[PDB]
Amino acid sequence: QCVNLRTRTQLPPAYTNSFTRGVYYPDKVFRSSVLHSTQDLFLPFFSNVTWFHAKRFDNPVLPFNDGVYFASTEKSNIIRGWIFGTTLDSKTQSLLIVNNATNVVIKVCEFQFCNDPFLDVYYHKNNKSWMESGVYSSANNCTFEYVSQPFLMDLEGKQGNFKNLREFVFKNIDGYFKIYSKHTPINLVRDLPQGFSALEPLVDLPIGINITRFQTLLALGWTAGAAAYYVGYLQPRTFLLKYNENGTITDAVDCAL
Amino acid sequence: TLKFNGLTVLPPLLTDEMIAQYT
Amino acid sequence: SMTKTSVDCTMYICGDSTECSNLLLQYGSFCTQLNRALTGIAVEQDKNT
Amino acid sequence: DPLSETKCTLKSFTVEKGIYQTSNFRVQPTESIVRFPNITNLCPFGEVFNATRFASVYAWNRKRISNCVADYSVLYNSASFSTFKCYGVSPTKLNDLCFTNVYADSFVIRGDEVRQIAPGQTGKIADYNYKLPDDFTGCVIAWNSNNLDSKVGGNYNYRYRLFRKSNLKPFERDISTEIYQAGSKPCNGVEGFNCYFPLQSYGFQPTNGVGYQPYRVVVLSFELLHAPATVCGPKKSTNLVKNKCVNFNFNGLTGTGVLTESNKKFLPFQQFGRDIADTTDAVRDPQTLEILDITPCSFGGVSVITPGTNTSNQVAVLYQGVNCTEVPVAYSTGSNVFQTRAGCLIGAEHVNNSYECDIPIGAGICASYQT
Amino acid sequence: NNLDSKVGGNYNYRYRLFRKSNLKPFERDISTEIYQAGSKPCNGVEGFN
Ligand SMILES: *[C@@H]1O[C@H](CO)[C@@H](O[C@@H]2O[C@H](CO)[C@@H](O[C@H]3O[C@H](CO)[C@@H](O)[C@H](O)[C@@H]3O)[C@H](O)[C@H]2NC(C)=O)[C@H](O)[C@H]1NC(C)=O
Ligand SMILES: *[C@@H]1O[C@H](CO)[C@@H](O[C@@H]2O[C@H](CO)[C@@H](O)[C@H](O)[C@H]2NC(C)=O)[C@H](O)[C@H]1NC(C)=O
Ligand SMILES: *[C@@H]1O[C@H](CO)[C@@H](O[C@@H]2O[C@H](CO)[C@@H](O)[C@H](O)[C@H]2NC(C)=O)[C@H](O)[C@H]1NC(C)=O
Ligand SMILES: *[C@@H]1O[C@H](CO)[C@@H](O[C@@H]2O[C@H](CO)[C@@H](O)[C@H](O)[C@H]2NC(C)=O)[C@H](O)[C@H]1NC(C)=O
Ligand SMILES: *[C@@H]1O[C@H](CO)[C@@H](O[C@@H]2O[C@H](CO)[C@@H](O)[C@H](O)[C@H]2NC(C)=O)[C@H](O)[C@H]1NC(C)=O
Ligand SMILES: *[C@@H]1O[C@H](CO)[C@@H](O[C@@H]2O[C@H](CO)[C@@H](O)[C@H](O)[C@H]2NC(C)=O)[C@H](O)[C@H]1NC(C)=O
Ligand SMILES: *[C@@H]1O[C@H](CO)[C@@H](O)[C@H](O)[C@H]1NC(C)=O
Ligand SMILES: *[C@@H]1O[C@H](CO)[C@@H](O)[C@H](O)[C@H]1NC(C)=O
Ligand SMILES: *[C@@H]1O[C@H](CO)[C@@H](O)[C@H](O)[C@H]1NC(C)=O
Ligand SMILES: *[C@@H]1O[C@H](CO)[C@@H](O)[C@H](O)[C@H]1NC(C)=O
Ligand SMILES: *[C@@H]1O[C@H](CO)[C@@H](O)[C@H](O)[C@H]1NC(C)=O
Repeated sequence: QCVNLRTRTQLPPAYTNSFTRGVYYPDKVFRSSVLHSTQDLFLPFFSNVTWFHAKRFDNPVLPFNDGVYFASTEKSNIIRGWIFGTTLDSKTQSLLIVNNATNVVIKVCEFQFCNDPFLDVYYHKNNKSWMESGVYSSANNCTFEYVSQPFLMDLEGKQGNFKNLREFVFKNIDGYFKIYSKHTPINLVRDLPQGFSALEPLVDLPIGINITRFQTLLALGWTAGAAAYYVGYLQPRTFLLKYNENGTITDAVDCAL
Repeated sequence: TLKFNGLTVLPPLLTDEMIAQYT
Repeated sequence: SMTKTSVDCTMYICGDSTECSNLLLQYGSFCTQLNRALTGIAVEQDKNT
Repeated sequence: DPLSETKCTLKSFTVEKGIYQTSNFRVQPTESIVRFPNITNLCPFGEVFNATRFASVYAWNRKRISNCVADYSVLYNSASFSTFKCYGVSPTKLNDLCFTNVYADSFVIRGDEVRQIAPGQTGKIADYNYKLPDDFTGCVIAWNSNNLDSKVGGNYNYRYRLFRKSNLKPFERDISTEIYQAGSKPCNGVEGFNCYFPLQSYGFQPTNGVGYQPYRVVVLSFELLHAPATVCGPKKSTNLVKNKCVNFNFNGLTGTGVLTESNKKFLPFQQFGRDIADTTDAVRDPQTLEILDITPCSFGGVSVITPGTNTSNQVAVLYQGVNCTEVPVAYSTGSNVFQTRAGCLIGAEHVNNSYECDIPIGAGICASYQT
Repeated sequence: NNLDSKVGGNYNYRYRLFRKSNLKPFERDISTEIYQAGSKPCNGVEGFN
């Protein structure tokens, strides 16, 4: 059911510096005390990445090209899910990821969407806090379901008074789509942080579909919280990675920097 | 500051204590 | 003197496989030639010392 | 004997004094071991083959399947199917096989029509509602169900599609109830001469002749090997063995080594340990989570020490860097055995008296022939 | 065809459709014994599967 709002005209997108951010464990292999090099799609260090921030509301569509670093410094969980597909009309399958207060659903039915689809915090409609339907009409060719518990839950440190950064890498390769992530506390007004921490693989899914575009789903004549989200596109390069005595990636260098 | 695949390292006839002794 | 080294030429080339080891027999004496080359060095490390 | 193993390798009958290299020693794997993930989320076979009610064949069901394990042991091994035929696998091999998309079609027919569910057939069920393609590479499971679906008045709930303008395509389904025209005349309203309603309902009665009696069909259709695998047969696993050399497999990490318990702690997502060389040095157990050091099965040169054949035919053997405790797997009778920085030395005596070096054994040791 | 073939079927020529495995080089099997495609053992001249 479309609740259209063409309210904000397309604007000139902000850029911000991604420092030494968005490195992830290449494979499920422990290597320790060691300076291993590797080839995979990584975020180029120091690159400018597109900066968006939620009368502070941001909701654009944008393309996808092999892989993405998504990240958000946010308070009170306004951000919640993702659409990925190649046409977004039901000619093609398009996978959905939605999270609520706890649960995730992942679904690959050929959803027919909207120009401007989203879910807000459900009220009225069918009834308070409704099923994650509102983005689309048709399920009937539901090729896939999967579901999980806490995909993006809170961390305390006295009630999350800071903005706590949540980082996600989205990748499709060889018919596996894959996620890797981290959450951490920091005290910074408007940038993605200078500093270093690794994204571990969170989930994997044999979806096997062409994927080309994506859109963030964030909740709300209407009022809501407001914070930043960043998109950077991964690139085919070579890294040297330092794994500590405990076999965690503790520092990285980007050979082409 | 200092076996695999059929590759092997063989020990010296003059062990470091014998080298320490000749020296 | 440097570290003495010695190699099982079958275990390097054809490690845990008869199937490869047959295809290696076609080349004949080369593995023993390599072994001698390494056994020569290895005697000379004791000799130098 | 080891002396002949020199004479052979040196290609000589008399041999001069010295230490001589022969074939390498290498411990053989005590057994094969197979470690795989527990058989877990099984496929919906109880809802497919054990669903209380079936469809009619005209309106044949298509239960799509994904994200599960396809153990058939509670399937083929049970006598409850009078007609399970596979058409492109041994039905034994299914547990050791994998499938891409899966679609369980479920419906009821006459027993004398079950034959028409096999590929490349004719008769009203093949011709007008269900028709398998001539290269069908699924499997077909059917059974007499007289005692489940027959009715004393005839079970007219189940029904076939008797009339059709033309004979249909593989995996076409028709929900039309429009009136068939058996003549050249056009048909209008609901009924008339050579107007026919195109369905008919089965007289499945428990008294029916065998063949006539109702039969339940499940077609395990699957279209294969064009997308990433999301359903598979169960990868059977086996007890863990330790402190012995073995051919191992962990989750398709096939290899060989002595397995030992590791002190390394892996963060929850990891399963393998790799060295500076990027060679595999440790692995997690996929059932009973703990980390294991892979140590490649003990191996090293066999070197035969000898006085010249022009002097004596008594000899000794060095296993280079092997601990004596590993040699017995092979002169493993022992009797004269000594363990050294160089390896395990077999066939010789130790003497505290430091003679001058004679034959070098390495790592501070030499050997000689004396009273 | 002109020497060996007859209009209703010269079935005097036979091959083998099933076997315990793949025969070794220059091996000849004269066997006629009933093959077991099914799990069931099958004494006698015939049986289901
Ligand atoms: C449909 O559902 C039936 C009920 O679950 C199921 O019957 C079950 O069959 C199994 C295997 O034949 C039995 O398991 C036991 O088999 C013997 C005893 O007969 C024991 O030696 C074994 O250890 C094992 O416990 C179940 O007892 C039996 N269940 C009952 C109570 O009937 C059918 O097999 C199912 N069919 C399909 C197609 O799913
Ligand atoms: C969060 O989302 C989950 C997943 O969709 C919701 O769980 C479903 O809730 C309905 C109604 O109770 C059930 O019919 C489904 O079967 C549930 N799914 C599963 C997998 O159990 C949950 O209700 C949502 N919670 C909130 C607070 O929105
Ligand atoms: C969504 O439904 C359509 C139509 O049923 C599917 O398209 C079929 O795909 C199969 C497999 O490649 C082909 O054999 C058919 O010829 C296709 N039919 C049509 C009308 O295009 C499509 O695959 C479905 N997608 C998902 C994800 O289930
Ligand atoms: C690797 O991780 C271990 C475990 O977190 C660290 O060992 C801990 O060290 C702290 C501080 O001395 C102690 O409070 C803990 O008792 C230790 N844990 C254990 C299990 O003994 C270790 O310091 C880490 N190493 C590095 C280089 O970061
Ligand atoms: C594989 O299955 C076994 C059970 O069959 C699981 O191991 C059990 O773990 C619990 C909790 O420690 C014990 O009470 C049981 O005795 C264990 N069972 C056995 C047979 O040892 C194990 O968790 C399963 N594999 C995985 C990866 O979860
Ligand atoms: C050969 O291996 C044995 C073990 O099989 C070693 O014996 C161990 O030696 C240490 C140190 O004295 C003791 O703590 C252990 O209790 C011993 N184990 C056993 C099973 O006796 C032996 O030291 C090894 N020798 C060489 C030369 O490597
Ligand atoms: C970064 O953005 C600036 C605009 O502020 C642009 O001039 C520059 O070319 C960009 N560099 C890269 C590597 O994207
Ligand atoms: C809202 O109504 C639906 C039926 O439309 C019902 O299943 C659900 O439990 C209701 N939710 C609440 C919170 O009352
Ligand atoms: C989508 O997939 C098809 C088939 O694999 C391919 O031909 C086409 O180029 C793809 N399109 C894009 C935009 O990647
Ligand atoms: C070799 O053996 C012969 C007996 O066949 C013996 O007479 C001779 O002394 C030996 N020569 C050497 C070089 O030891
Ligand atoms: C030789 O001396 C060592 C001590 O250096 C002693 O341990 C060993 O038992 C002695 N061997 C004999 C045979 O007396």
